[PDB]
Amino acid sequence: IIGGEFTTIENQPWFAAIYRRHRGGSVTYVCGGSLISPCWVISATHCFIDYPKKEDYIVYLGRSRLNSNTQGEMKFEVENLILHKDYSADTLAYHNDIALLKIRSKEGRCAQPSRTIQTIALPSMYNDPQFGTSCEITGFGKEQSTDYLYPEQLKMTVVKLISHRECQQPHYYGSEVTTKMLCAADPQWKTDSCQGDSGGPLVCSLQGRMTLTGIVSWGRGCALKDKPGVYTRVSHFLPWIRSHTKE
Amino acid sequence: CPAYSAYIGC
Ligand SMILES: N=C(N)N1CCCCC1
Repeated sequence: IIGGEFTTIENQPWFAAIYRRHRGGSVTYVCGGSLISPCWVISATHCFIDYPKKEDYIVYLGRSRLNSNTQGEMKFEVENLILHKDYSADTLAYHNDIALLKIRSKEGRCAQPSRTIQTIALPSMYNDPQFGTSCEITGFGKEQSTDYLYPEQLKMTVVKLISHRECQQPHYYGSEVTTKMLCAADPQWKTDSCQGDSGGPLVCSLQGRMTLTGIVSWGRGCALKDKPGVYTRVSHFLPWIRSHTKE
Repeated sequence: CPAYSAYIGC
């Protein structure tokens, strides 16, 4: 996250931290995600496509720090890793960048809400907030485009939804933005998601509910003028989601 | 890796 503020998991209790275990026994951070029901975390397919084996992944909930333990955190294995069959990576952009992780503890329990863990609501099918609505993004992504290290404490910031019309201007993204994506950015281009925030939530109030509107997908630099963050449009994927969350 | 990836691994 570029700019914004350090936060804790209590202020973003649906946030899931996903890590991968390597052959050496080393474990490194992969992507963010969001807890949409006790047994299900939603993220991006680009995170997993290079190594799509469920066994190699660990999901933490209730975690406020990247490489140290938070009190109240809970560790889960991945019972199913579900990538979208129509995922593709374009020269600039990703398409259908959405993934589901069914989580289970070694004990066999799904998530249990607490001070530090809660689900986030899904939007109604094809229902989004209007352009200019303020939304929240959260993650352990870089604080600067040029950084080599990731922040150890969770960060969040506010961005505003951008119209499809505006996002499609060629000085923005031109043809590469589709209606299955949402753009969002700071009106002065001062704060943004960045490398390592991918898979994480874009959360907007829609009606009276904190709602998962976007999943962090792609963008050129971070906080760079005329280049918004691009997000998977969650409202366009409910059938896909419900087909899997029924088991 | 797309040129505008945000993945740690890109
Ligand atoms: N919003 C920006 N700038 N991003 C989104 C996440 C990938 C890195 C670039």
